[PDB]
Amino acid sequence: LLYMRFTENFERAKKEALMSLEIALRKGEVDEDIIPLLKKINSIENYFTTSSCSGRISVMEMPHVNAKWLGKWHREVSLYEVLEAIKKHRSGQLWFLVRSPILHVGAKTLEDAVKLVNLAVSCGFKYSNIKSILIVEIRSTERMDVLLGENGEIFVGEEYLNKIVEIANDQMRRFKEKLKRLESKINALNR
Amino acid sequence: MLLYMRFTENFERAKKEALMSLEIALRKGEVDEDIIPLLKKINSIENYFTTSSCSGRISVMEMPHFGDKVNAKWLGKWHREVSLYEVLEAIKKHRSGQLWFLVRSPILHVGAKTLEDAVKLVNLAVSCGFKYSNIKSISNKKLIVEIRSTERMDVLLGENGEIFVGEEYLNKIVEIANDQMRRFKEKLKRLESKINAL
Repeated sequence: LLYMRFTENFERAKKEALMSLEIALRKGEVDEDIIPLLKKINSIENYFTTSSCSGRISVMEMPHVNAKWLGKWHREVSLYEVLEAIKKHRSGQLWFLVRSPILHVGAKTLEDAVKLVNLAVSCGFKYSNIKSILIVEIRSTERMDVLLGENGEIFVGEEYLNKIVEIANDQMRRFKEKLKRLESKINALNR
Repeated sequence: MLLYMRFTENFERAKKEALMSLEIALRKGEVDEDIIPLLKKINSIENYFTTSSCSGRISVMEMPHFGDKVNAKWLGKWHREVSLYEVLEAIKKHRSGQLWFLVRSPILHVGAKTLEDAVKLVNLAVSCGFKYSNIKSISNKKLIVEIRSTERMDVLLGENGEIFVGEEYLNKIVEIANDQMRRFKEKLKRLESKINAL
């Protein structure tokens, strides 16, 4: 571990990361909500972004092994598309999930990494940290894991799901306001 | 301005201070007894010390909106597995806001003497089932490693006094919650047994 070489092979890593982002943008694989932030981060000389994603809502079932996704959305969802996803449930535990946007950022030095973590935390991404895999991870706290059923049996009704959907979308909107806040302050990291 | 290596220079002092805080918390019975053995073991290792931590919790609480932990009121708070009756008694106290049944992973905060020591601990914790472990902060006073697991639950039970669930759904919720808590406890014990590796 070298303080001035926080991310190993930074030049090459950034080159590869930019190439991967170009493809993602081309195919639309990139979550439009985080595009602005990704471009701003990569514009700063001492950073680059890798496998990242915007907030997302999902319906999935898992044994207790390898889960199966029944529905996946990267924006505010509607009641009926979630209902349709739930009707696909057949086995295991059925969960309705809300995930915060997550960004992985390479950094030239430890100082660069720490400054980014501190800035991200100040903008609402309280779970931002330095991850060992070293890389910076930016993540918020509005996560949700709602148990909806088990082994083909749904425990909740439509009105209940409508309430869960309303709350999930409120988190999605909160995520967006946070990305915008961070995006507007990230230029402060430029030297 | 982060001062490189200052936390290492300040380690001896930071550990002494952390130990004084733990010593009193223990005497006053403020530490989740569940992980007292683990905390003592971590502090027994030369290059680490512990700061405020917890062993996992199941909660029945009401808050204005899902996102606002600042505004919450706990009707029921447990750091152990629970019975349906305990949960029902907490639910009976619901009167305002959204009522939620929550399950949260244990969270340990550990100071490390060097960046290398921090990484070694993070990797060990991850290997023990705490996938959300990482380096939370680096200041001139200390470097904090956070140890946390991924399991959790967030189930809406009612709103503004109205309850949305029945006993069979509640039974299923409590069943899963207890399964998660049991996993948390198992992982904490696994970590305690592997700490010596460091």
